[PDB]
Amino acid sequence: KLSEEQQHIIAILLDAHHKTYDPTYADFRDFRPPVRSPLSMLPHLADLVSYSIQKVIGFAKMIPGFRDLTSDDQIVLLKSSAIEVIMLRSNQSFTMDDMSWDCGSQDYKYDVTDVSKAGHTLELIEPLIKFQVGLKKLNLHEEEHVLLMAICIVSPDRPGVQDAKLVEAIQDRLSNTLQTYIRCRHPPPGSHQLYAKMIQKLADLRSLNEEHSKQYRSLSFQPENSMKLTPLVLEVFGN
Amino acid sequence: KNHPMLMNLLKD
Ligand SMILES: CCC(O)(CC)COc1c(C)cc([Si](C)(C)c2cc(C)c(OC[C@@H](O)CCC(=O)O)c(C)c2)cc1C
Repeated sequence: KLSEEQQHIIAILLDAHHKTYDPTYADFRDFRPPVRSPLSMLPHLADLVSYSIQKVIGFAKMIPGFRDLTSDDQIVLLKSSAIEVIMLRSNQSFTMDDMSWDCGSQDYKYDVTDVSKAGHTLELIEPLIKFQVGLKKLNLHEEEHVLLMAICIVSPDRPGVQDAKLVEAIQDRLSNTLQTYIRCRHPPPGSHQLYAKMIQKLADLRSLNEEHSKQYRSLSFQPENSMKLTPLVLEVFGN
Repeated sequence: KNHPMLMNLLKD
């Protein structure tokens, strides 16, 4: 069923994730502290998001084939996908108890009001929670989770991509691996239904990306807000 | 634009 190459890819992506997602959340103590300013949570959550961008870059570099892309295409894929992979990877800390992101302590536990205290409105947050709930209900194995993140990043339809055919070839291999993994665990029609819902999630992420971009542009236009961001966030999310 | 920070993180 799963070929040696497909097992290889999954092993590599699982290891990449283990090396770039820290489930102890130990580094959160190095951020500017959460304060519960109208945007009182923006220092803390800008540091968290900027840290997460760094981890997404570290994950992306280990995706088989990502190295074969030009530096230009690597940059455009990361710039376009960073926000989506952040939304996807944050689902590992999301909890269905109170619809919040629980990072090991009450100080580092974030609800809808915390996200609104970083500047976003329910225009973004309501669909983001709906997204997190629906992804949680898929009950993905870690193997599917890491494949979805990689498929998310290596998408040939990102604006700016120069070698779309190469990007597509890389993504096709990942997509074939994920489809085969699903088939190994689930007979039809459940296999097709599950893959279909994972594809819908990637489409949802594009809409969330667009809405985040709109709200980020309006927020970062005020210098009193940009002042609270990090240099890495300004570079990656700007432009 | 250029992206020296992202590029630097890509070259690690
Ligand atoms: C600063 C620009 C701005 O637009 C604000 C002007 C950012 O807005 C936000 C956006 C887009 C998303 C979120 Si969130 C989906 C609730 C989220 C994100 C992360 C990274 C996170 O960390 C968990 C793991 O990811 C650990 C780190 C890792 O990934 O290794 C958690 C628990 C939640 C929150 C804000 C504030």
